[PDB]
Amino acid sequence: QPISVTMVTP
Amino acid sequence: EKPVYLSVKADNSMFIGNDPVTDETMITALNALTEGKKDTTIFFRADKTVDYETLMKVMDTLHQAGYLKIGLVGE
Amino acid sequence: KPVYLSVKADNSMFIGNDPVTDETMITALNALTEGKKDTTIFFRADKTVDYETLMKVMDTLHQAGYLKIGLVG
Repeated sequence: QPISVTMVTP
Repeated sequence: EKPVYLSVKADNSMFIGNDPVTDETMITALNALTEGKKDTTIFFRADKTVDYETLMKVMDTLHQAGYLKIGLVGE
Repeated sequence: KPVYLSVKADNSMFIGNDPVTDETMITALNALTEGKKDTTIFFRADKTVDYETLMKVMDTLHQAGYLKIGLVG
């Protein structure tokens, strides 16, 4: 049930 | 194979690139763009005021469709 | 024991049951995780918390080296 994400920033 | 950019506007309209989508049409659009390659990264961006309930509805739709590589884009 | 970062509608934030702020969250987190940056951080937020707030938290985590995030609803 968690949704794995990454954070992408310029 | 262009980068996949999914955006949500403040009025909660949604786009893949410039292509309008809703939660009901998004997976059909993604599958055509990615040739079904689920290992594609989905880069997600949203207007500052888009809320967590809306974001999670999008994330759930991607997740259930097997799109498991998701990057949240900040400014 | 998984680390849960919670953000409420009124902007209050918690690591587990303990309140933090944007400027104190990392020192509290590092103390909790023994500085292990491979710990998954589970994130939950009230329905009305906005993307600008989420990204501020995600950026604080990312700058500190916590790359593994799990969003919970």
